[PDB]
Amino acid sequence: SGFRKMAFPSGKVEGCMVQVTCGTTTLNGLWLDDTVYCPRHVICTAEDMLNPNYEDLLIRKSNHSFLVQAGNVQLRVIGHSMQNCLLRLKVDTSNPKTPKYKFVRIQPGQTFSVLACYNGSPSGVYQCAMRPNHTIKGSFLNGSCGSVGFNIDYDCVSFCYMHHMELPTGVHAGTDLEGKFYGPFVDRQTAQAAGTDTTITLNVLAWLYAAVINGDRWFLNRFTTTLNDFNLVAMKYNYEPLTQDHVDILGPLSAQTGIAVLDMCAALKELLQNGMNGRTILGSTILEDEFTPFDVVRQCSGVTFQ
Amino acid sequence: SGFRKMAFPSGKVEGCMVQVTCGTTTLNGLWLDDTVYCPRHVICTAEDMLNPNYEDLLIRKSNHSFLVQAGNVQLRVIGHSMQNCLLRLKVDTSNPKTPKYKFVRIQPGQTFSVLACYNGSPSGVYQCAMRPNHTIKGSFLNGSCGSVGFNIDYDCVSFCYMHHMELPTGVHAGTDLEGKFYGPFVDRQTAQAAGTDTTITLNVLAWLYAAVINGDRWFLNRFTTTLNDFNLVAMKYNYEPLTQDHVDILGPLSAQTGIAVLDMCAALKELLQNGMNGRTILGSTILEDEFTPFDVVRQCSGVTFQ
Ligand SMILES: *[C@](O)(C(=O)NC1CC1)[C@H](C[C@@H]1CC=NC1=O)NC(=O)[C@H](CC1CCCCC1)n1cccc(NC(=O)OC(C)(C)C)c1=O
Ligand SMILES: *[C@](O)(C(=O)NC1CC1)[C@H](C[C@@H]1CC=NC1=O)NC(=O)[C@H](CC1CCCCC1)n1cccc(NC(=O)OC(C)(C)C)c1=O
Repeated sequence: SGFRKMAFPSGKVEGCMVQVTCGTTTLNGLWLDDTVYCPRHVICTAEDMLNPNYEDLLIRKSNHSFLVQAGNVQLRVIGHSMQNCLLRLKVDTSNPKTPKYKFVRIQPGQTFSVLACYNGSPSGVYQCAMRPNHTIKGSFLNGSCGSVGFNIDYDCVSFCYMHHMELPTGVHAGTDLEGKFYGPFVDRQTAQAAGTDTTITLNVLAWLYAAVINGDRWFLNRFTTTLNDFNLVAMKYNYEPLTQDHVDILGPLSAQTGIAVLDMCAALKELLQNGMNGRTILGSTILEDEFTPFDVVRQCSGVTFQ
Repeated sequence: SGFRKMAFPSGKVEGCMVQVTCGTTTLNGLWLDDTVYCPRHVICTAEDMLNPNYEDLLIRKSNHSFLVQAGNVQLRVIGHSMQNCLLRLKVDTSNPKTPKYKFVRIQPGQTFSVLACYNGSPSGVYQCAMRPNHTIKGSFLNGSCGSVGFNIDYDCVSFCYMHHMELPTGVHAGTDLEGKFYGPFVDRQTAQAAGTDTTITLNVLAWLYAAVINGDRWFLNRFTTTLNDFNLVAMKYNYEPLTQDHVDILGPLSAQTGIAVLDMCAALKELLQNGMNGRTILGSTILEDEFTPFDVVRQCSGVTFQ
């Protein structure tokens, strides 16, 4: 038992991290097969960043304007292309530590592991969620650009995030591994801000199931609710509306615990209306929304503490 | 910016994890050079566990009563010895992925990364603290025995924890890599329980410094306090007494933020007496005690958001 924000083991990803330099700018890139991926703003200086024209900044570079380092070893770049907001650098060596991998675009509310890196050197790993407002509440300092987010399924690494920038509120924005931003953000220094966020309702419910699997039932009640009565309360508390799809996703957990989804919703509505009264759930005094239903089944016992 | 419970990248440790079987019991072990370390209770069956005599249970095993698997590859055991609550299995192959490493016994209040493993396969990584009561609030299911805790300094892995058991409250107990238990616990099924825990005062203070480095000052005040006046309040709130040594450790953070330690103590005393009033610090509504002063300097900017 116990319940912790757990990250995926980071080994398969550590073996892919490199340093990419272009003039004065050093950041991290990702080395799979004979390609190195990195944020395209590695070609920018400070002043370039107010209003960069990337096509224009890139045409005046060569293969040799990019220095790639895997630990000690310099890698020779022999090709370059822009893909959306990344650069693809073709390199003379295939990464021998290339894991089985895929590139996925994760959906808001989904979770992944971030390997925070500086100068191609991994410094730390943590789990976080794609917020409904398409940001992440990361921990990132200068030099962290190029750090990746990923999930692991069996032996297959699903890369889903590359870090690009911090927004004014201190939250983080970036791209999938095709270089498309998550959210409405662009890779220029402008007046852009995180949209208003909302609580991930499906995750809070998954975590209440986690708390019951772990043998805690204090916050349950004898009431039920309609979806629509739940959603009127959800809106007032800045929670995402629950849908039948989200009710269907909570099925397995519902069955494992024998608590119907709409009963757990009655419990949540009561938790939202009456607070927790200095009480805790799985050690927390707030309602946690950065665990998916999949994260709960992954980490929890397949047999309830009844 | 941002602040997250960050773990060390787990790669160096993943490459050391193996499966150890003895009759019916399978758990994890750690393969450095030509030794495999694992909990000694791997030689026990269910009934053995009420009152095992390990010396007696071990003398009736041979080298070949132990099956060691590194992925596919079976390793041949050619030696065995008990060291306190571990077994050392000498093995015919030196682990080629052996990192530079050390074995340390960490002190209560210190933090480390756990690589949760099942059947020698790493499943997840998370950060936690050695509690003053010598337990950890881990996340561990059946099969997790042998999972290790570690810190990384440059390229050197400091192993400090091996998992052995869950106590009645759902918290976890285990040994250093010499097989000495942390706390008063023994590797038998008896009526043993976690002692009463206390909040790690030094860590809470380090985390308030983190919140100020990150540009939040709301909870500060114009008061100061004596150590002794602080400690009278600490005792009533089940916080550890603060000492001059702990004041000295907070020096660097004190200087980086220009807030004197006893002023931050006045802030904490006020936070303890008056609660937070639905306010947050680095996103939390409770006072966090699982970051050391070292963890804060590691993760935070070396320049304050003034
Ligand atoms: C990234 O480029 C990087 O690390 N590059 C290596 C040379 C160092 C950084 C990483 C940021 C910085 C702090 N945490 C991070 O996440 N990215 C940037 O600095 C941003 C550069 C981008 C260039 C093109 C895309 C848009 C910007 N960048 C630039 C300017 C301002 C911010 N954020 C910011 O001003 O900080 C706070 C919220 C306002 C105080 C930014 O990320
Ligand atoms: C460990 O031996 C293991 O995983 N072995 C592989 C064959 C599976 C487990 C891991 C525990 C179980 C659940 N989470 C974990 O941390 N360790 C044990 O099961 C304990 C065996 C020890 C044998 C010698 C040392 C003392 C016990 N063990 C045995 C009995 C009871 C508990 N805990 C317990 O009863 O659970 C809760 C708190 C009471 C509900 C225990 O860990």
